[PDB]
Amino acid sequence: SLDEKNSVSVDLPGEMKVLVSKEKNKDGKYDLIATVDKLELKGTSDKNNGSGVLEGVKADKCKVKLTISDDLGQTTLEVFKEDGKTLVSKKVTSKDKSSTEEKFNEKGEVSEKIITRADGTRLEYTGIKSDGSGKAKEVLKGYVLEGTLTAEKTTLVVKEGTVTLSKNISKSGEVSVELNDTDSSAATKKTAAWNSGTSTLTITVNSKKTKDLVFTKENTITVQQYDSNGTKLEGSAVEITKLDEIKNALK
Amino acid sequence: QIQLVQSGPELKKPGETVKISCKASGYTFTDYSMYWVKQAPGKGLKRMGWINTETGEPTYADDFKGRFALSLDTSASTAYLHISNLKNEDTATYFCARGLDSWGQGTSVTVSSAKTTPPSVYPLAPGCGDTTGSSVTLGCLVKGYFPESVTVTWNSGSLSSSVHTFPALLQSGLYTMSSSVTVPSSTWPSQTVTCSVAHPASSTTVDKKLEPS
Amino acid sequence: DIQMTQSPSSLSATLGGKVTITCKASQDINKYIAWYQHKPGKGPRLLIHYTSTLQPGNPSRFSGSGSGRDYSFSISNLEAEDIAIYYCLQYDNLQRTFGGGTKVEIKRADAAPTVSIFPPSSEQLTSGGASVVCFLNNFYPKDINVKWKIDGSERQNGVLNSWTDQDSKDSTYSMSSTLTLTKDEYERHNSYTCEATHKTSTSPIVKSFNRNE
Repeated sequence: SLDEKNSVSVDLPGEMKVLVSKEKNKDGKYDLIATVDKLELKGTSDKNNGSGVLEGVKADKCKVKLTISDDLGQTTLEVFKEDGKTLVSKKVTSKDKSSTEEKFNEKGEVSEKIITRADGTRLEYTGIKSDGSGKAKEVLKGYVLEGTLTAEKTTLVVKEGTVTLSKNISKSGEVSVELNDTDSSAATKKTAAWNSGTSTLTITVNSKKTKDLVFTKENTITVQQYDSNGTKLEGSAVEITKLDEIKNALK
Repeated sequence: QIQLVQSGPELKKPGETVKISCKASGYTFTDYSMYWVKQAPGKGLKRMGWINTETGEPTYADDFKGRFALSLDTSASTAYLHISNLKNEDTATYFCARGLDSWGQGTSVTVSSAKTTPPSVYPLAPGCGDTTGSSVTLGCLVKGYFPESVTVTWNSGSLSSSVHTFPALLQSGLYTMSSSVTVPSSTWPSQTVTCSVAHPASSTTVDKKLEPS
Repeated sequence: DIQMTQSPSSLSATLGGKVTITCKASQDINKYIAWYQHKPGKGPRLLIHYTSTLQPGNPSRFSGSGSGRDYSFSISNLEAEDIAIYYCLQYDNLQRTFGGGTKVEIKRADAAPTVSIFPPSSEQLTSGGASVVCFLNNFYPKDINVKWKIDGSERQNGVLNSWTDQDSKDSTYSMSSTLTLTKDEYERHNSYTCEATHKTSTSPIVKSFNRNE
């Protein structure tokens, strides 16, 4: 934000706007600014759009560093302590709506994290320890799955009676589902098999298929029953909109 | 509770047809397919086919195409296994099964041209010229019957506990089986011992007392 | 269909020991194997389902494990009554298939048979028949040889030798040996003897009787 005529204003993917420069600057490469959270902070870049960082200071003895990506679509709005090494915020938004905001502890170690997917679905971790473990939950449209986290993966659990469903997401985005029932009678014990190819879990009881639980790309879950003998799917897959519908499929 | 009970032992002539029934009770007949399994001597358990109990569609295993048929009577929660143009390869035991936890008791099918015949029962005793120790062994030879299955039961004083049932062998024509029992000398012959032989397909049932000599 | 190759096809173990049977499928079956115990004349009994879950009503001496295409099932602290034929079953598919089965037998200490001979009964002779019988009881191992001698000569045809199944208590075997002939032939001779050759001895146990006596 330098001038109306000079210092062009470009639309920044992250609900922000950085104003470049017209011709150029005094000693070096282009310059630019942008007002962030009622406390505009200026900085100087190299190119003519927003491909550069924006330094600054806080309203309460701290710092701020808007490290705008080189492609104009990945605001990395940092907010260091006051020295410029210890952090207290790090909400990295993106063009397609992606967004991963973090909060740290009294030593720059990440404490909390909240990943928001393009489609709005969220994945929030809290109480993150040094090892990488912590409380976790996923916000889907209509309900919320709770679970835990480890440097290895995230595990959302849904319990219904003696059956316990587990949705794992590798710290790489890979989804896989498991199902266990402590019941020992073949007549009633529920068991399942995950098909990574079709991304679906097929529940079986006493050798018979009962239902297909599909974990879609759009972060949703659908349920379809088989015919009475378990020889083929029947009807139409139905979208799960409530936590209870899930606990229902597990009965 | 849950149970699949099947029809009884069948004795057929080559080329005939047999229809085995399997009645389901204790669960909803329509919620499980229903499998049929062949148990031939020397072979283990082989799936013959299964039937969709909701629609009646039967699907057979490759070795069972043609002479075999699977049907059902939903109104009676009963499945049927049809075997036409019976061949000796068909004499075996057949089972129906549902889920993972139910099996009928199985039904034995014998393909033969031989005819139902009661058995002759001959007592088997020590014979003069033998030595008597604390215990004494006696028996019953059950000769010349058909088809299979006869039961031999002993009766005496004290605890026989030592009874042996020897499977039948096909002796040029008919079956011959044998049985023995050992009892203390104090209870025999000073007390009576008899073997009772029952042959169901014959409705006949003879009893013989073991006479010392 | 999916093949299940089960092994071994036969085992002989000692009481209190542990036995392991394995089953290999021709493709991943996602843990859908069940193991059954099949004792003679009864229907197959579910022991383990979903590769390792103990079906209620069975002792924990039975267990299973595995995944993919490779599975195993065990019986630890082997009991005298565990003899039976065991089977794996995959049910990942509607075309469920069985492994060939495994015969489990007890290996116990050697035991010599108790041999008893019996001349033909009065009733059979009356009918024109004559059968001489030898009972060789409660011995081990199963391998045994009986030789009949009529007046000193070996008679090898027309002999019916039948072995019982392994006893479920003492794990022994018993066998019945019947020499059948015509009353005429039986009268034409006087000495009837049966020679039992068994591992427990280098000298055969010999039982005989003369038609004289």
